[PDB]
Amino acid sequence: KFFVGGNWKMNGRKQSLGELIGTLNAAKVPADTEVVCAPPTAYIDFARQKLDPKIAVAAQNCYKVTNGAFTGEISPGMIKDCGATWVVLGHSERRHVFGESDELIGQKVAHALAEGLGVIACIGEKLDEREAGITEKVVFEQTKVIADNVKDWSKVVLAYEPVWAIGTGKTATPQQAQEVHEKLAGWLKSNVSDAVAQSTRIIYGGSVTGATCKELASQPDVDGFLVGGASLKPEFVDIINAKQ
Amino acid sequence: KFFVGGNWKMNGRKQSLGELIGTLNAAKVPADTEVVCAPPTAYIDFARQKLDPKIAVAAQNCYKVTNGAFTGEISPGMIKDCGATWVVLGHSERRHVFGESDELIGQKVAHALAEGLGVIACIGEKLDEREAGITEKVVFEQTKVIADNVKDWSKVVLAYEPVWAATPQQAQEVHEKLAGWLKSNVSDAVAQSTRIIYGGSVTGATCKELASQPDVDGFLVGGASLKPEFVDIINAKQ
Ligand SMILES: [Br-]
Ligand code: NA
Ligand code: NA
Ligand code: NA
Ligand code: NA
Repeated sequence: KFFVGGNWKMNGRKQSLGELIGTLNAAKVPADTEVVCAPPTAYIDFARQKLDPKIAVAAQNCYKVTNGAFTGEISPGMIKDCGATWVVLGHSERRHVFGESDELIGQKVAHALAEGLGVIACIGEKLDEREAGITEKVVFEQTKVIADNVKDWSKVVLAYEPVWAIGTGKTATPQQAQEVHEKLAGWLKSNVSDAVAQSTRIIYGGSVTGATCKELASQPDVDGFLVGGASLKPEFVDIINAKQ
Repeated sequence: KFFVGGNWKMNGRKQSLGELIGTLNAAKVPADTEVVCAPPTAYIDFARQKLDPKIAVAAQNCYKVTNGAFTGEISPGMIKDCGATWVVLGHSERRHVFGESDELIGQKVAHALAEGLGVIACIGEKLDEREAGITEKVVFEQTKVIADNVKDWSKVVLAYEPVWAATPQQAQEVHEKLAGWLKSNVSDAVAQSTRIIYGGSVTGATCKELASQPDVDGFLVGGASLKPEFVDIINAKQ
């Protein structure tokens, strides 16, 4: 199933997000497409209440124990208690703005999965890493740490973020995304199963719009999207329709 | 006003927090006491709906702009939109588990206050800082960073977290130094009106003798805030 995730990031209030959710509830979700929305943490509850059950909800981050002295964090069990079924982990903003290490992200992955959430596990290389020629190394290491903490890939989606194209002056073509997605899909096929490679969705977390979504979705190993800014707009419906 | 804050940290679910809120709604709060509860961030909305208006709600953290590409963060705008009126900033767990720098905490304070939220600004020295004798230096620089980003102390509460642990006298000793720092570096008026609450281990047994200290103006309660004895702590001055 084609996977379309909307990452609202740190945006919206009850009013604007209620309007957005109204637009999404009205949209026909294709039968072959699974749609997930990641609202700001203070609105997970609100969003799950207002969104139609056909759209799943995701938390944007979580910590690695079920309860503890971690002022300002939330646990997978709280996410589940609010009706959310996924959590985004390892987002480039968590890694580079807030310094989340690979080890911490892997431990969060293991805990989210053990508590029965699905996980959208994000990876990607920065500009200087790409230009130094070690896209391979960075992306494989980050995927290794995630895989070390994944026992059932049924509940996991891997999101490649071309961090090197975020505000840097360079952008990623569809072919470049397909290049990296194929190299990742070889890893999974190589280090897990052939069935897991056919099963596991590798989604693209770069810049995607209504105008570009169809060409990118046509790439053989692009199996979905983790959408940023467009996720707050009616244009997100076009990206839901990428495969139609 | 005697200030009693309860930091639930990363604990509770809708059902168990509903029971906790029921016990708090039923308890009668003394005249001259402001009670604030800080739920896990996924339950700010839920907590505000179930708590009687007499109890204010606080977020446990926020970021430093109103909206942006900061997956996993919330802004003071969203805190207000959820009916909360406070945010805890600089808590020892944020600084020492999640490595939040003083600069970032100062920026957070500046933005939260500009947006109309109250701030519970937390400070405190680790045990190695204490054992090296530099307790005063640590909390003085931490407070200085907050003070440089405060334009209205009306809205601010200072919370001293003895991360190192603590007897009531040691607490009052630190609180008195902080009050003196405010008097000398900000203004006499701010030093006299700003409430410095104690954020170390507070229990229904230790609450009254801590509250009686002249510069201990309240508490920011941890574990005990999830238990019935929080009511006793709310009554520490009776
Ligand atoms: Br606390
Ligand atoms: Na990783
Ligand atoms: Na292999
Ligand atoms: Na495809
Ligand atoms: Na007192």
